[PDB]
Amino acid sequence: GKLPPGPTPFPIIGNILQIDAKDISKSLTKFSECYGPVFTVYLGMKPTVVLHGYEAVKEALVDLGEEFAGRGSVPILEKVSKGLGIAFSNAKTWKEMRRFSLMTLRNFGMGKRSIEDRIQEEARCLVEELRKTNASPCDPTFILGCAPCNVICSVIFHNRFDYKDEEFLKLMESLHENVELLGTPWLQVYNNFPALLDYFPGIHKTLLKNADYIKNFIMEKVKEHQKLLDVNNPRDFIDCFLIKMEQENNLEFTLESLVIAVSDLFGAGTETTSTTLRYSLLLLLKHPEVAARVQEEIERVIGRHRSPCMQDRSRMPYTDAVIHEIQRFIDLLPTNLPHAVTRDVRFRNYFIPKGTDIITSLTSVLHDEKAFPNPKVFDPGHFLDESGNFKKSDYFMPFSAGKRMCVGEGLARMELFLFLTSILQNFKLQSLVEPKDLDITAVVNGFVSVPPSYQLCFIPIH
Ligand code: HEM
Ligand SMILES: Cc1ccc(S(=O)(=O)N(C)c2ccnn2-c2ccccc2)cc1
Repeated sequence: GKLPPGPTPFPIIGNILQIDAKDISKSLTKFSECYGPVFTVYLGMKPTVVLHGYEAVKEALVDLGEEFAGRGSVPILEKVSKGLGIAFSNAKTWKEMRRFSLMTLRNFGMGKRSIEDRIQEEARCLVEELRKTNASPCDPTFILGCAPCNVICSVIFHNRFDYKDEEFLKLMESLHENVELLGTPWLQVYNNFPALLDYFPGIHKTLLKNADYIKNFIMEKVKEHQKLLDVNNPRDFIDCFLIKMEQENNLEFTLESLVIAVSDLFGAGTETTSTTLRYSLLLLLKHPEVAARVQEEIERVIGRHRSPCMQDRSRMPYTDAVIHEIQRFIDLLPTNLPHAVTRDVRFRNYFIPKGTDIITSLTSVLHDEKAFPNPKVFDPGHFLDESGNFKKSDYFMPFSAGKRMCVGEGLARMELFLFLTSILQNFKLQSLVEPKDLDITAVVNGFVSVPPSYQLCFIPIH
C-alpha cells in the first residue's frame, strides 16, 4: 500500500530546510494542513510517519496499541541502557520492566508508607526551603528541581536528602545536564546523523560520565539495601526488585537491570515534573486571579492548619482544573517520545513496515481547537462545567496514551497537587515585573518545552 505522503523526500538529507528547529511541532501542523492526519517525513533516508490529531493519534496509540508499542533506537542510550530499563527498551525486556514498575509504583505498592505520604513529607520540606529565601527575590529553578528528585529517591531508596547535600547536588546536576545536552527537537536526529558523533565526541563523553555517576550513585544504595532487606516488608522500589530476583526465576531481573530501570525513572521523572512546576508558578504569576481562586478553594476545603492530601483533590474542582490546564497549556512534550512499529501494519490505506519510526503530535490533541475553544489561551474554564464542577476531556493527553503511556503518571499528578496546594497555602507569589510584561512563551529546547527564566518572591502568609 506504500508509505504516507508528505514533504517530497529530498535525496539524502530529507526535510531539514522545511522544518523550523525552534518549533518543530508548528511545522508538523503546517504539513498536516497539506497532507492530512497521517504523513511521512525524512531526516535522512530514514522515514518517520507523523500522526496528527486525536483521531489518528488515538487510533495508533490506543486501538492499534501493541502494533505501535515500540521505541525508536537511540545510539547514546543503546550504549548506556544496553537495551534494558523501561523508556527505551523493547518487547520482552520492556514488557517485564514496565509491568513490575506499574505494580511497584502504586500509591500503596511499597509498604505501609504510601507514595502520597512520601510526597506530603516532601511538600513540607519544600515549604521550608522557600521560607529560607526570606521572601527575597529568587529563581525557583534549583529548589523546584530538588523536590521531584527527592520524591523519586524516597520512592526508590526509601530515603530523601538535604538540598545542601553534596552528593544529591551532583546527581540533580548530572540528571539535568544530561537532558540539557541531549536536548533536541527530534531524538531520531542522533541515529539519522552519525557524522555528528565524529564532529562532537565530547558530548557523548560527558553523557557517559554523568550516566555512570548516576549508575554508581544508584548501585551503592543497592548493595546496602541488600543487607537490610526484609522479604516480608518491602519499603521501596529496590526492595521489591531485590525480592523479584529471589525465589522467582527471571533472568530479566538482575542488579544491572535494576540500576538501568532506576536511572530511567530518575531521568524520566525529575526534569518533566520540575519543569511543569516551574511553569506552574510562572502561569500563576501571569494570571494572579487564578492563584487567588486556588487559595480561596484551599482555605475553604483544607484550611490554614493541616497539610493537604489527595482526598482533597476530589473536593477541589477548581485547583484540579488549574493543574489540568497547566499540563494542557504548556504541552511539555509536543511530539511525545518517539514510537516505532513492532510488526508490519496497515494503518488505514497505508503500509507501515516493522521498525519504522512514528511520531504522535500531542500538541494537536492538547491544543485541539474544538475540544478546547481558544487552545492557546490559558483558562481553567477548559476543565470546568457551568456549575463549577471538574470536567474531563478525552483530549487531555499530556502523559500520552496506550501501552507506552507514562508510568509515573499517578506519582506526577500527586506531586503537582500536593506541591502546588502546599505552596499557595503558605505563600503569596510576588513578581518584580507586572503581568503584561512577563514572557510565558515556551522555547522547545529538546523534546521538552522549557519556560523562560524568571524570578519572584515567596511572600509568607499567616
Ligand atoms: C509532569 C510530569 C511528567 C510528564 C508530563 C510525563 C509525560 C510522559 C510522556 C508524554 C511519556 C511518553 C509516552 C510514550 O511513549 O508515548 C512519558 C513516559 C514515561 N515516563 Fe513520564 N511524565 C512525567 C513524569 C514522570 C514521572 C514522575 C515518572 C517516573 C516516576 C515518569 C516515567 C516515565 C517513564 C518511565 C516513561 C516511559 C514508559 C514506557 O516507555 O513504557 N514520568 N512520560
Ligand atoms: C520521559 C523521558 C524519558 C527519557 C528521557 S531522556 O532524555 O532520553 N533520558 C533517559 C534522560 C533524562 C535525564 N537524563 N537522561 C539520561 C540519563 C542517562 C543516560 C542518558 C540520558 C527524557 C524524558
